[PDB]
Amino acid sequence: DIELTQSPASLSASVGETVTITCRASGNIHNYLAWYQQKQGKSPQLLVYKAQTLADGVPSRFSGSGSGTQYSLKINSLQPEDFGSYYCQHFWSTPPWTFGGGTKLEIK
Amino acid sequence: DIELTQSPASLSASVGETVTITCRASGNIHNYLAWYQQKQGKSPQLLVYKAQTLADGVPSRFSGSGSGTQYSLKINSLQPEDFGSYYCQHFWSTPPWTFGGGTKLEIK
Amino acid sequence: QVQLQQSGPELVKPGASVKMSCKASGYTFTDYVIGWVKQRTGQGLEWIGEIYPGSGTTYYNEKFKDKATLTADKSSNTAYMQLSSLTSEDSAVYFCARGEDGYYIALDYWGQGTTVTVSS
Amino acid sequence: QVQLQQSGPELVKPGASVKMSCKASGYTFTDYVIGWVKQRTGQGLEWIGEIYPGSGTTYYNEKFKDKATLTADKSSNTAYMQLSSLTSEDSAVYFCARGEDGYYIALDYWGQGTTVTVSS
Amino acid sequence: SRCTHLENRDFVTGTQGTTRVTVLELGGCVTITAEGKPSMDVWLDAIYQENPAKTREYCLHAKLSDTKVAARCPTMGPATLAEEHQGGTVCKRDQSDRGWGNHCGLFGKGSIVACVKAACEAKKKATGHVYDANKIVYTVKVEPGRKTASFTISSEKTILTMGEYGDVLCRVASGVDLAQTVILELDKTVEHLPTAWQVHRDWFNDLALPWKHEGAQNWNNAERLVEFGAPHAVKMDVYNLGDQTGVLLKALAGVPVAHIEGTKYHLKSGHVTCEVGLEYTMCDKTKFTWKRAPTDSGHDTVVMEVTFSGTKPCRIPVRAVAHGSPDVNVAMLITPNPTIENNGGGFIEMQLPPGDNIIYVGELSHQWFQKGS
Amino acid sequence: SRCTHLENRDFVTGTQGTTRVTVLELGGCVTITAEGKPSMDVWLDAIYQENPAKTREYCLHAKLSDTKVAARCPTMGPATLAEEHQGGTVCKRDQSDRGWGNHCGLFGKGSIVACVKAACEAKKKATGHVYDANKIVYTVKVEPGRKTASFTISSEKTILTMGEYGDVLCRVASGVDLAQTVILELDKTVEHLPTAWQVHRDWFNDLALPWKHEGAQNWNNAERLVEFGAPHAVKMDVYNLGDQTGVLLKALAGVPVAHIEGTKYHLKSGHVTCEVGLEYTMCDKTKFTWKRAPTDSGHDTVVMEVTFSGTKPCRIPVRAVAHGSPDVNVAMLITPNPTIENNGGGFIEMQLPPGDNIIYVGELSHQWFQKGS
Repeated sequence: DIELTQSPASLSASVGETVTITCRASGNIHNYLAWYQQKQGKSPQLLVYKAQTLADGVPSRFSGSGSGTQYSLKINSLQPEDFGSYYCQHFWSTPPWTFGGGTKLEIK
Repeated sequence: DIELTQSPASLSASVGETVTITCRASGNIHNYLAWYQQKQGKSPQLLVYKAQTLADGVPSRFSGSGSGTQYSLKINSLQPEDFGSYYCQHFWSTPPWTFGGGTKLEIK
Repeated sequence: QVQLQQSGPELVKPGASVKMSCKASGYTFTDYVIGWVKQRTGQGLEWIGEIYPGSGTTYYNEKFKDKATLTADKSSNTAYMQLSSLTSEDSAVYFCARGEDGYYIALDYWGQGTTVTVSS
Repeated sequence: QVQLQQSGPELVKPGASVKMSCKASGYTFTDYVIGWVKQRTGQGLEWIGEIYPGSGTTYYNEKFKDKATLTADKSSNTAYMQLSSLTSEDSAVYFCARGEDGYYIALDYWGQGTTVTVSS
Repeated sequence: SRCTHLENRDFVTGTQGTTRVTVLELGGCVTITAEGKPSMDVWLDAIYQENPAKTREYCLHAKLSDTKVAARCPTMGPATLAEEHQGGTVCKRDQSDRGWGNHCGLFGKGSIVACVKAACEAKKKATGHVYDANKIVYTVKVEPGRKTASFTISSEKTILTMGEYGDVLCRVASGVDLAQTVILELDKTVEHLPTAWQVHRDWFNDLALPWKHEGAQNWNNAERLVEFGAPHAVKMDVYNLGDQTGVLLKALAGVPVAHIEGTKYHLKSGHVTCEVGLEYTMCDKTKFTWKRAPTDSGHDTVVMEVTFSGTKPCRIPVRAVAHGSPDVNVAMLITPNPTIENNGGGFIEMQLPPGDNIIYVGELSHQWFQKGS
Repeated sequence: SRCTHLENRDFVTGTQGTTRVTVLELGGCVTITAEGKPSMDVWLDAIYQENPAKTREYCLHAKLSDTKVAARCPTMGPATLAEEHQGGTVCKRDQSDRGWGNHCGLFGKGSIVACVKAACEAKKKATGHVYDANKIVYTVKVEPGRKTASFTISSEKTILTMGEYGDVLCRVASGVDLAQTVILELDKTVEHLPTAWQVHRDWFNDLALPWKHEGAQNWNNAERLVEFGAPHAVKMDVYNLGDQTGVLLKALAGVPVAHIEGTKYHLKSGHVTCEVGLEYTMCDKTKFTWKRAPTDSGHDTVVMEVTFSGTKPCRIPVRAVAHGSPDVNVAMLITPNPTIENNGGGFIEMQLPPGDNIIYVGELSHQWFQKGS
């Protein structure tokens, strides 16, 4: 099976700044890893797919990156709507399509 | 074994006459048969041996004869001393040297 | 616009069963995978399983292989998840989500969620 | 002249034994056979047996093989007959008689007789 | 596919207008495909007869008893024993040296005879069987959910429903020649030994042992395990020639075996001629994983199994490139049109050019170094 | 006379000054006479050893048990069993065909080994014995009241008192050559069989059986009764080659036998060279009778026995005349100076001229027709 470890667990930052969160895959997932943003009590939104491609409607300030087993997501100029929970997931080779534990991003 | 049958069993005749007694052998005794005369309460005397030979002291009037299995003794001119019991016996090949039953010769 | 419309919330007793729906609006139903995801209150996301409604092909997480059963009705464009013999451990928000059949590399549209409460 | 002298008469009880003698006078003892003959009262002659005193060779009638035993003493010129375990059937006159050793074809001299009476 | 489990395999394909195909060998496998049809594997599974005919029983160890000897002096006639005219006995008549020293009146040859009763030891029997042409079963099997069809002379045609794949004539007269074969079955014991042998008829009939037919009480030629000793005055011994098991098994060295399934006697060789009436989209590249990594098949090809986790059924995008040019597929596929089905699919056999290549199944990859000829 | 009980007889006579005579063969008879001496019969009676030395034990029927099989996949090392380094076992190492179909990751040869414990069946043993030169008994017997003298290397001279006939050296070194002889003793059972055979040493040592020395636990070359089957995946059968009794006894056809008297092992052939230290009137013609009437001896002579009822001892007046002239004795007496003794005598052997003759013993007579040459 694949395990996805997200780091940090949580972080607090303010509007206009930049943060970077990471996702470590236990095995090689050939860049088939997507990122999803979830707000409190709401449904997950797709931000990034295939490690670094933004989904339709997603702001340029979201940078998908990484490769092999170490992936990352960087957000420039944080806006209020960026605060929430961030989840990574992977669709490579064989299920389960596991998720990470998520990183919790909040204001200051 | 050899059986010697004497015949007659007994006979009565008078002085001056002639009598003939016989001895029949059950098997061939090659002329080895002797004749003995016995008086009342006395010891047997040899008269004839080898079927027809007179023993020493025996009167010419005693005729030993026969052969093979049929033998005989003939007495001419009977005298008083001729009366008694007559026995035949045989010494051929193998014992017992059986006797006959005897012929009893008496006066008239 | 693509819309996944889920059914309303269920309040059931232990040992009971629930069947929830997911209705596909605004896209060719059979060309996309329907995937189901669990989320307990304040917890992470957990993949349950998924169905390829164009062929009826299913995949299930080993954790839920005896809990959930996935079906799909092509004519109404609706997918269904049925959860059997419920416990408190099944109290959670359940999501249906869309994936590209043939290049299944993300869940690009999510339904609003069906909340299941198991209770005394 | 040849003379065979026998012993005197015996009066004995049943089961007893007698031994009688025969003494040779007037001839070379060892050159002639001594033969023994039985005679019951008023009955025929029966050959018992005989001994060749020059060699001690004996012959016995089967009838008397366990009754009579024959011996002979060269030095005294005497032959002996011994009769064992007597019964009434043994009451009789017993004769010893002479025969030519080498041409044994007759008993040419007889003893006077030993009378044995077995009695109550 | 059953034909991927062995190298003994043939391949048959029906074109447009071919609704029938025509020689199965015992233990083989034929893959049969046809336009618009599913793939089926067909093979001759067994050739046998239940409770086959028996010819001779042979005895391996004589059970001799009741030895008797009779003898006569040189002119006292011939010697005789009751057993000379009895069944189940072995007797020998001879002449011994008779004279004063052994209680005969004359010096010369005296008639003597020795007899013995000859039985056979338990589990020391060898039975020969032959096949009845009207009772031989030819069982053939077909799989996509396997189905079985057995055949005999009075029933040479069977139609099978292959689960859900539709419906699908074996001439028993076109099978095995069993004119000169006898199946040899010994009793059981000696720790362990083959249950049966296939021997030539001639060899079997020439076996120098006591013999009989099933149900008989007296053994024929029982003297083959009996040795009479020399005659000595009023005696003449009867000897046992011993247990012939070892002798026989040495004679059976190099001989083919058979098999006994309870009551069913199976051949280890054969065939049957038959007649058979015969009446997608691309797989998601990101969903393949190796089940069995590409390895040398042992017969100069490369084999692999993959597990696919996308929509089923679909066609597998398998190719390989040689180090040097990544544009050109160098895979000579032996597994034609590799496809993932709902219940099966995923096995691929291919042949690659000498050198360092990369095998691709969707995006799944694995390097493969091919040795030169 | 013992020498009148058989034709195998020699005749030795000592003249004036001969007080000793010099090669007895086992089972013969020598009549020895000498001036002023009684007649004695001398012969070699037996040659044997009590509890002779043993060489090899051979096994006729393997007792196989605890069959084990171990196997490995093509690159999983060599297969192994504990029994490969244990005594009393037979093992074979081979290679089988391994692949995906029989649970190996690779296709290729896989190591396989099969072991079995090899014991020997009760009463299926063959023991070979040899003779110890210092323990061989040569027993010779003498009769006029028979007496016996046994000899060995440390005791080659025995003086016997022959009842009442006075007193009478055998070199054990001048006897049987036992350099290449082994006495073969099988266990006992098979109804009946010879107790022992005399086989050549070479033949015995070349016997293809399991073997050991007395008191040993494990059999050497036990694989001689074991046949390993072909390797099949993870299996390989162990077969028994069967009971070799019949095989052996057929090999023993034409072979001389021996004899076992409890503990004493006897030869059926031999001899011994020895050295022996030697320190009337006419019968009554009317007392002979026939005990055994003149008859053909079987070796071109005429024999008879008579019983004599006159004085013993004496010389028998035996003669014969041919029809034609009753004056001339035509009897060629073979029995020299025929005499009646106190305990024995009366047997006469003679040879007569072709034609109708009359035999006379005293006056006892019997006609005899002699056949021509």
